[PDB]
Amino acid sequence: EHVILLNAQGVPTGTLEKYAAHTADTRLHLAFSSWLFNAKGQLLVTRRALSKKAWPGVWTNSVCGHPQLGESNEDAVIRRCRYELGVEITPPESIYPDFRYRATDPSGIVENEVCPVFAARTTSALQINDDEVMDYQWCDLADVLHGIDATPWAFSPWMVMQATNREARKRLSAFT
Ligand SMILES: CN(C)CCOP(=O)(O)OP(=O)(O)O
Ligand SMILES: [Mg+2]
Ligand SMILES: [Mn+2]
Repeated sequence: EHVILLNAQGVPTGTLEKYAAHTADTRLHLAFSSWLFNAKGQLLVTRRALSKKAWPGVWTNSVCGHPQLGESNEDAVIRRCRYELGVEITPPESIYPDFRYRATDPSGIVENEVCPVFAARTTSALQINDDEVMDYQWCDLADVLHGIDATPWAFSPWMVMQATNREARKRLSAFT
């Protein structure tokens, strides 16, 4: 696996091996986030495994990852859902296409990402890959946005920043 590197204008400049790309000074690169919802409209919140290099053991939105050369964002969403969660989904929908953030984890690993955000509904049962996910919960969207506004440090920085965008929050609601 790799990440697709980008310049300040969002123009691909090459690739780097995924694990090696995330450091104390992570170069800007291509990622996605997806918010997964069940038939009942409940959001899937996941706790990343303790083995993840960046933000291990951290509560976060359903599935995030890094698109590869030649892959659309939406196919990246699909592949990681199957890979991390064992689960089929409806076509991912755009929720926040221009999200970009940079952040430092407790051990000082930076994420530096142009990170389009998607939403989808699950269409099969989860089958959890515990190399990726250590814990999950189905819940009410509004409950999660209240935890986020009250205790942001309890969640991943990209989750909080995503959910705190006025329009992104309004689209996630409408989605449910
Ligand atoms: C929002 N960022 C973190 C994009 C995806 O992050 P992960 O750390 O889940 O990446 P991957 O599943 O590719 O290891
Ligand atoms: Mg992931
Ligand atoms: Mn990254």
